[PDB]
Amino acid sequence: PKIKTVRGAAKRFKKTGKGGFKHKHANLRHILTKKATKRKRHLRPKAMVSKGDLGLVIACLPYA
Amino acid sequence: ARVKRGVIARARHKKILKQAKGYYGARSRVYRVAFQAVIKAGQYAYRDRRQRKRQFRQLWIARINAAARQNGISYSKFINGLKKASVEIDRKILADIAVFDKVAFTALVEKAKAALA
Amino acid sequence: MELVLKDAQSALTVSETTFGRDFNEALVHQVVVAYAAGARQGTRAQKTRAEVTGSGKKPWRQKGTGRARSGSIKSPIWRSGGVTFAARPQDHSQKVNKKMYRGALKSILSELVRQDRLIVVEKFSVEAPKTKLLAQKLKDMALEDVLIITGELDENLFLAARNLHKVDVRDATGIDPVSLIAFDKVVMTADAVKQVEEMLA
Amino acid sequence: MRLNTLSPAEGSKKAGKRLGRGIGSGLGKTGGRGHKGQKSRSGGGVRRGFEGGQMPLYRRLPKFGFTSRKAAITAEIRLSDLAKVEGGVVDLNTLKAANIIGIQIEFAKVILAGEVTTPVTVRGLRVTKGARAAIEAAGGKIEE
RNA sequence: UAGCGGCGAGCGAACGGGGAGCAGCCCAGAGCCUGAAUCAGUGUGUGUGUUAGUGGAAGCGUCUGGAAAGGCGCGCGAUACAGGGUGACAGCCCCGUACACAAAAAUGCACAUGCUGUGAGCUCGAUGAGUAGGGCGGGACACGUGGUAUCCUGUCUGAAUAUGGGGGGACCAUCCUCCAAGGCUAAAUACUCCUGACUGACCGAUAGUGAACCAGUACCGUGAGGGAAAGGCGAAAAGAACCCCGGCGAGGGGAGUGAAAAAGAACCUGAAACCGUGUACGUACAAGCAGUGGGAGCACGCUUAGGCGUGUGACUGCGUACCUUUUGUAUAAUGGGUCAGCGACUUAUAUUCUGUAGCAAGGUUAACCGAAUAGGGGAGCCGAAGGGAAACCGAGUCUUAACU
Ligand SMILES: [Mg+2]
Ligand SMILES: [Mg+2]
Ligand SMILES: [Mg+2]
Ligand SMILES: [Mg+2]
Ligand SMILES: [Mg+2]
Ligand SMILES: [Mg+2]
Ligand SMILES: [Mg+2]
Ligand SMILES: [Mg+2]
Ligand SMILES: [Mg+2]
Ligand SMILES: [Mg+2]
Ligand SMILES: [Mg+2]
Ligand SMILES: [Mg+2]
Ligand SMILES: [Mg+2]
Ligand SMILES: [Mg+2]
Ligand SMILES: [Mg+2]
Ligand SMILES: [Mg+2]
Ligand SMILES: [Mg+2]
Ligand SMILES: [Mg+2]
Ligand SMILES: [Mg+2]
Ligand SMILES: [Mg+2]
Ligand SMILES: [Mg+2]
Ligand SMILES: [Mg+2]
Ligand SMILES: [Mg+2]
Ligand SMILES: [Mg+2]
Ligand SMILES: [Mg+2]
Ligand SMILES: [Mg+2]
Ligand SMILES: [Mg+2]
Ligand SMILES: [Mg+2]
Ligand SMILES: [Mg+2]
Ligand SMILES: [Mg+2]
Ligand SMILES: [Mg+2]
Ligand SMILES: [Mg+2]
Ligand SMILES: [Mg+2]
Repeated sequence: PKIKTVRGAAKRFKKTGKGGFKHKHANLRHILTKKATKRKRHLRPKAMVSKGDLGLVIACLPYA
Repeated sequence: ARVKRGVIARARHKKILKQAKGYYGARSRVYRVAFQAVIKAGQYAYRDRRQRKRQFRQLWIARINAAARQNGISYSKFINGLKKASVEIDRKILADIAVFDKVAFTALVEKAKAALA
Repeated sequence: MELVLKDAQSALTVSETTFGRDFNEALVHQVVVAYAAGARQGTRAQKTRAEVTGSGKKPWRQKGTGRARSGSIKSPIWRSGGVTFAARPQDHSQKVNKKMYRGALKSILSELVRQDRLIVVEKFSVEAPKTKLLAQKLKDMALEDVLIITGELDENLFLAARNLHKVDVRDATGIDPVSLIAFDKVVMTADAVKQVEEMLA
Repeated sequence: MRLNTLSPAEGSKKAGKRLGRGIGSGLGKTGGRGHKGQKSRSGGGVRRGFEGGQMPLYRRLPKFGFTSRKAAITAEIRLSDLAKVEGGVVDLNTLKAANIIGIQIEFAKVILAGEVTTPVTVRGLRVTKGARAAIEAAGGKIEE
């Protein structure tokens, strides 16, 4: 039968033009008042999944 | 496509038990034991093709020593003498001559002595 | 290119891409292996430990008797037990890319030509559905082991050929790769050529 | 060429591994599974994404976005597609008929991809700046 | 995929598109014309299936052999060379097979027709209430109460009546669409205790059914229930008349049959463990994984000597089995009494990578049709475009008021 998407992964990663994955930074959900504005600024933009983690993400998203 | 193994297996066991001929008890009768016996036989044999070259040289030396001492010189000096005389006859041949041509062996001792004198 | 007609001493104009191309052996192989596999019926099975008859009773208690622990009288370790990876009916057919199919045919026809195994004639028929007549015609033509390919089905010819083991008859529409190979010679009528050509673009 | 003189291309039918068939084969005994532990077992191994218990990467990180139902009925058209429609007039219908966009597409954009070498009349389609320059260069027409 | 989801593990649509098949009716009612289409039960007719059957081509010589279907020679049939049997392998010996045929009787299905019954078309009507809706508790919908439409209802309630009502995923307006609370309906779909025919890169007696065999037996169990082992003389019984030892034994030796008894009924082949008789060599002052390296002697063959083959092995150097598990095992750790047979990385579908082949900015079709491994079918899928959460812009895009 068809492989099943790990559906929670599919709500956190998106495949980019050269085959990597973009994702949202952790730590910008709450407990924000104490966090420097600088630090939070740099968590806003999306980031790329690291080399160590691509195997894991790709395993979870066979149809990405 | 069901495969029966008897013909192949039988040939395999027979090839081993044949190499176990002469061995005692289960070693020449019972596959499991014969197989281990044939392996150990190869192991020793591998080992002993190296050892054989050691034991024979050890034999030659011992006889050269005896024949050298009969002519009044020790193996070690006899060898040194021959080396200094540029004599290159090896120890297999020297041990043969020690036994079969006592007069030539003595002549070799005189050549050794001269080169040491 | 042009194919010399055996006894009309005439020529027939055919596509060089069909009858004149190089032999692609790997291509031909894949299609004939696929054809043979497509002929498989695939009907069989054996019984798993689940399908052998008997009950789920543990043959003896787990500890204490000194026997190896057991669990099922249908264990595949056991005589009368299930087959570990028991078989099921399977479908052995393979996909062959349409283009790889036609390409294979083209390569085959081109070797036949190149090996002088392809023979072209205007007509090929017999006057009655009598095996003896076909046999006779074949002797006169110095043919024995042969595939006859005609433009339209010919009934007499078909019937006359059926009991001849070294002979098969076929309309252009029904040719196949392994038949084109499996006979010494292949005889085709002009019409059959004209139709095979159309078929192989 | 006979049924017993055909062989496959070198390297096209590599042989399968067969584990557990003795020392010489190189895959005997443990069958390349090493010694013990979960991964050596029949049926043994952990699921996709499992990291040992640590909050895994696809839970560590936050969800983002929503899905636009509109994106899915919106298609892009290449310049190379404009000649492939029968009639030199490009509409939603025309493009559907020529099998370039899906049947349920309700909006489309001609983008600068490939080229157009024939006058075309695009209509009811959005056109990118570049594409408009390319379509018009080749004598074409754009209209709402 | 969209979604659902301790948004975990998992669960998983529909719109729309391609196909198989296709069929539409009745009541909620009285009149008029009236047995008018339809269905069913059923007589008769023809047709045609099933349950017995009938015919069904063509070879002889020679050699080997116990026997010819085999070898060799020359013939012949074939819409029949599918298969089986026959003293070894048979188109032509036998049974068949291709093809052509056949039913007194019962029965299937079909058109036709009689019959009892059923009612046709017409006009004017009528239009499903404890229902829809709602509160409470549950359940079903991919949808777990969620912002949750739709469905069912255990409990309490409860409408409007075509100027009316439902739905369009909370809800409202607009618009579009449909008409609940009555019923029937063939095909395409699911299956195989059974019957006939045919087939298999399925098994071939520890396999294949548990069961090739008097097996759901023997046997076990109070019972539910559990549940075996076990095929092969030979072409033909020609299955050994007769004689001898023996208990009017068992068993054997002759005779005879047979190609063979190197087929004698425990019967084809007849492996291995295991046990004997015989011969060669060694062995009763000698210590250990039993071999290996050196090596006398004896026996037996050579070569016609040549200090070589084979068997044995006094004496001598070295030498603590295998598997497993371990940092490490001669280990006094595990496992195996031995032999023979069996016994463990498969299969299906997804997915990615490598190798290989085809075609190439294209590649490929799926169900299905089929002229059936062809051809048709391009519904789809992947790819040639990305960026952005998205609208959207697009070789760019996003970020930000804007980016050096
Ligand atoms: Mg926030
Ligand atoms: Mg022996
Ligand atoms: Mg050692
Ligand atoms: Mg079985
Ligand atoms: Mg096809
Ligand atoms: Mg494999
Ligand atoms: Mg292990
Ligand atoms: Mg470990
Ligand atoms: Mg491990
Ligand atoms: Mg399409
Ligand atoms: Mg499902
Ligand atoms: Mg449809
Ligand atoms: Mg239709
Ligand atoms: Mg006959
Ligand atoms: Mg015989
Ligand atoms: Mg109503
Ligand atoms: Mg309702
Ligand atoms: Mg909320
Ligand atoms: Mg109704
Ligand atoms: Mg049946
Ligand atoms: Mg059995
Ligand atoms: Mg047997
Ligand atoms: Mg008797
Ligand atoms: Mg006789
Ligand atoms: Mg006798
Ligand atoms: Mg016997
Ligand atoms: Mg003694
Ligand atoms: Mg002792
Ligand atoms: Mg330890
Ligand atoms: Mg040690
Ligand atoms: Mg031990
Ligand atoms: Mg033990
Ligand atoms: Mg064994």
